Amino acid sequence: SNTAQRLERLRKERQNQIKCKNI
Amino acid sequence: VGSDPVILATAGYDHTVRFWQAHSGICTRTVQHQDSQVNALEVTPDRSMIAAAGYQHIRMYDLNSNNPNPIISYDGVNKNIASVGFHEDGRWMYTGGEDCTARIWDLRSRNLQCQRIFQVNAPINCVCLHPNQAELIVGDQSGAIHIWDLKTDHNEQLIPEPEVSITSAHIDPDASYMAAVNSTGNCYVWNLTGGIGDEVTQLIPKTKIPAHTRYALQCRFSPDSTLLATCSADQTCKIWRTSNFSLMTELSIKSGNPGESSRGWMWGCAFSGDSQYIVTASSDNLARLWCVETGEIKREYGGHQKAVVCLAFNDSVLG
Repeated sequence: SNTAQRLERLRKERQNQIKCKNI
Repeated sequence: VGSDPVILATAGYDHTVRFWQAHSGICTRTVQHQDSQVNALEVTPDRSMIAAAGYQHIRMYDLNSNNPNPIISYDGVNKNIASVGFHEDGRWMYTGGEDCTARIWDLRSRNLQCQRIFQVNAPINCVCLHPNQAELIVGDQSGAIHIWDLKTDHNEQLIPEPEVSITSAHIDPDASYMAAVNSTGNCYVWNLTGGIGDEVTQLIPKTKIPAHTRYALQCRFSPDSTLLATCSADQTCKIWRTSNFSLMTELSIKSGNPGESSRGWMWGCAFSGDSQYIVTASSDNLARLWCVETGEIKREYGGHQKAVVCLAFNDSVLG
């Protein structure tokens, strides 16, 4: 399944992604 | 880390912000700044974080912790941010942008709304807060000087010479004079407000200092108000006195050979609390530390791999 791989990548990336505040 | 009475950092085109200390010239922390170049950076008056402004974003970096990422980033403008700065107590941040605007920001996560906008028909080159944190001088690319007081909503416009773009401006902390330089080396010095009572903001042109045949990039006073350093595109930095406005000292990075052909300009400079040792940021992929009296360099920091166009040097109030 390719959507499962995309979901796993987006899940792992999102945790690292949000660490800062944008005003 | 920034747990020290004195700190200093440089930034340039190598996509890094270097921090170090004038002990041996060794870097402590190298913060990652990418996808844009740093126009200017400034430390917060509470000495908790730094703020570097470049190309539509202002990125704040924590000094207490060990973080290489821009914890707080500001967006919304469309062009470069030439200069930034904060209120003496860390209440509002004044950002002059490249496009047309000089605005203020609110540093509290609440609906305070003390932010205003000043719009001129010319791209801004420099902003300078008044030492009383009430007025603010704007210098744009049309030789016009907009002294705008935060008390009222009207701003005066002064043009020493049109058709030439001014590059910087500064006011000594003792509020004795007000200097500015343009893109041909001229350095006009108007007398600033003498009416501390109700902010009359009277201006009379004292003198003009003809120097810097090439472009003049930045001029800065001294915290003791006894010196004034100005850097030019001719690889020179001249420090003048405040008594007769003569040439006190001159420093240069020229090697004296015709084989280099202006290998680097002197972009920025700063004084110390004692008004004795100054730091200069050249385009030679390194920064230097000089003494205002002996002339020769005192130290050199060469950890950068590209040009260096901006630097911050903060020290203790004692000095």
